[PDB]
Amino acid sequence: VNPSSQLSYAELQIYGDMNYVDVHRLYTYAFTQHLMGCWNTTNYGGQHRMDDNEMSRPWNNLYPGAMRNLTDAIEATKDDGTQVNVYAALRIFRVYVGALLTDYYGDIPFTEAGPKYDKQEDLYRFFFSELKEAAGLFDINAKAITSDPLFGGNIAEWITFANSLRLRYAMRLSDVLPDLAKTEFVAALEDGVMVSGTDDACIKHMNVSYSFGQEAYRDIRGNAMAKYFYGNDPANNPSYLCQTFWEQLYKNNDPRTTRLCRFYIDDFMSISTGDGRIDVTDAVLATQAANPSADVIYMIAPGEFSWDNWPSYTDILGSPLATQIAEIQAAHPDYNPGSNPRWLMPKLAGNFLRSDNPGILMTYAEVCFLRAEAAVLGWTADNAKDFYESGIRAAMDLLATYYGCSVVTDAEFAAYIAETSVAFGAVAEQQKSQINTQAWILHFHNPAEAWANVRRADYPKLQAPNTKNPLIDGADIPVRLCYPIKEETYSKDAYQEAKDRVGDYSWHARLWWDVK
Ligand SMILES: [Cl-]
Repeated sequence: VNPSSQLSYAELQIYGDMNYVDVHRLYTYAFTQHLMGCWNTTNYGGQHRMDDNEMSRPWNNLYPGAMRNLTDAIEATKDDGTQVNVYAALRIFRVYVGALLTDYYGDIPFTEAGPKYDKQEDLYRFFFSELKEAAGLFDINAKAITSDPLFGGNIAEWITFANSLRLRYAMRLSDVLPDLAKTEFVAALEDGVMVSGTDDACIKHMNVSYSFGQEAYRDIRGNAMAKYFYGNDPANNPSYLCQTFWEQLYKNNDPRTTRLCRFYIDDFMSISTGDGRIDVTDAVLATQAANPSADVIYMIAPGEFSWDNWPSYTDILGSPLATQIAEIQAAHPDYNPGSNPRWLMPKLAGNFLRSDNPGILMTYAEVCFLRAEAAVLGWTADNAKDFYESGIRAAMDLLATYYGCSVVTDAEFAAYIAETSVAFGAVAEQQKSQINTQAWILHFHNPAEAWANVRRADYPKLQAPNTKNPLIDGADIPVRLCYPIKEETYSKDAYQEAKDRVGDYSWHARLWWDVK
């Protein structure tokens, strides 16, 4: 098999594999409190409900998929001087996937993957030296990378990516190994990290038809995360925003509010096409703003289903919403806006439901936020405020560049950074809060990083669900995924050792880099 094709498979799996990405709908996005209300999200992550099969999704898909493909291709190219470019890229991507896996599970098989679990500390130490080494192996006098949805075989961009991952991993270790973290951070900057959006690491995905048939599960060409956001039952189980994320945007007059979020009446949509959704966003926002003490917009708290805070439509005389609802009722005489008024709860915008949405691995926006925080920590002479503002500007540019959202204007941006909550503070602790809150908005698109970074930074400060719905496996938001149960009866010693190193093993037991 062509080594570049194995690289491509591994790349496309990250957002392309239905069997993998459902972990984000069920758990990750609940834990990060970006999404809530969809049965699948609330029932699992929203109720702190352990399910072996669901928690094992990364393990059971990334190992026999990406990790196996990369390790096989590495074995095939390791002694071939003509193939050093694909060799180097494969080694870098193996680190990327390895880091995902340890950030889910902690100690993991890695060295002997495709035999004890490697310690998370040893893995992170290895990532730095491995990324340095691999980046130095690229050579103009060797064969091209012939298949590569990440960088199209652009060697310079691969080097920049490896350097930038080191920057991420350094900030991850900022609490647990401060001295090493600083050293590695400074080294990464010296080698050269992403300097603009041109250097973004985003997987190109293909426009494919929505399908949830058995054959679709084998296909990784399209963005499966976006497909799951749309759902196999769009008209009754869409992606509702969690209150936490909605309020961060809306209460701060974030210009991204109407880019990321919409209000849709979905009764008349085509399930197969996604056409025919009625967008009432502008009328809903205008009506709430004109009538602040009226109950217009309804929200879904962490741990709630969409039907827990059952809304009520109360027609407001002369309002833009009354006018639009009247237009809908003219076109659909039997339509009753009060019958299923969950359309008054914000949903993910259509821009984020497209199969050709990118698979975001790492962005220049994030590099800005990393450099801002490192300045706040005293690690560098970088201007924290400058990098903070550059990060926000880049995060807003991202929505227009990759998702076809309306460009956030200079006027809109200036108004946003003048907001009291957003304007960079003078106290380092607030500054850290601001940087990581902005990162959390950015990382909506990149759920694994959203969860890793919120666990590390502890900003935003997320409150565990407090609702009438029972929490099944503990009160606090989980801080890891459990090992597959089958590892007990397959890697008895390795599995048992890993749990023993933790102490009181559960999904409430912090990972090594997650310091209380
Ligand atoms: Cl389903």
